[PDB]
Amino acid sequence: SAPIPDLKVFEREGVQLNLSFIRPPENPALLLITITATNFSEGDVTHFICQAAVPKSLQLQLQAPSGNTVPARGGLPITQLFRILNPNKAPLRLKLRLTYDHFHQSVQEIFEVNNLPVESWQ
Amino acid sequence: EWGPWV
Repeated sequence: SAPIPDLKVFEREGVQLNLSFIRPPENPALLLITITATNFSEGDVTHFICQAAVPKSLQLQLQAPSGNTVPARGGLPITQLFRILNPNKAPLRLKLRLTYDHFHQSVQEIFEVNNLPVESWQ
Repeated sequence: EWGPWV
C-alpha cells in the first residue's frame, strides 16, 4: 500500500482537524478516512460532534468517535473513522459539519473540504 | 446530488 499524505482541513483558535486516508489494496472500492481533532489552546473542547456528507453516488458510514472532549494544551485527541465505498471511482467530495463548545462559545462550522488527494478515490 | 448528513 502506497502512503497517502494527511490533509489538515480546519483550524480555529488552537483547535485543529486533520484527515488521514487509507485505501486497502484488498478492497479497491473502499476508502477509510480518520478525522483527528487536536487542541493546543488554553481551553478544553467539549461536546464535539462531527457529521459528514458525500455525493449520492458514494456510501458513507461513521464509526462512533473515541470521545467528545479534547483537553487543552495538547490533550488526548478525538479520532473518528469514516467508511466510504466508491466502486465507480466518482470524484470524492466531502463536506463536514462540526459543533463543539470552546471558551464557553458554541462553535458551529460547516465547509466543503478542498484539496482532497486524487489517490483517495481513483 | 449530496447524500444525507451522517
